Amino acid sequence: QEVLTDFRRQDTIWVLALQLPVNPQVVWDVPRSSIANLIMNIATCLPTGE
Amino acid sequence: LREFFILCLPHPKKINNVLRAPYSWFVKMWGVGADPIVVLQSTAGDDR
Repeated sequence: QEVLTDFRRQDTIWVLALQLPVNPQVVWDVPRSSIANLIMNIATCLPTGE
Repeated sequence: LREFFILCLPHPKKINNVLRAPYSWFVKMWGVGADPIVVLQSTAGDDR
């Protein structure tokens, strides 16, 4: 959060082209997308170990 | 082999020691940029 805590912050206009949180219904409305969603989940969240 | 052998005759050890590196560099670098590439699949644990 350091981007918002400099001494010039009170004279700043912020531009934000993307928003959070994301609506999950948009992702899960894609037709027959269970396997693609599973692959993306594995590719973005699976850790490695011993 | 003959063209490499003839060139080294005036000074074998010096010229050979000079020419060690480029040959190994060529062998290492051959084929890394071909658009279709052939590999042998392998599989092991998570650690590289």
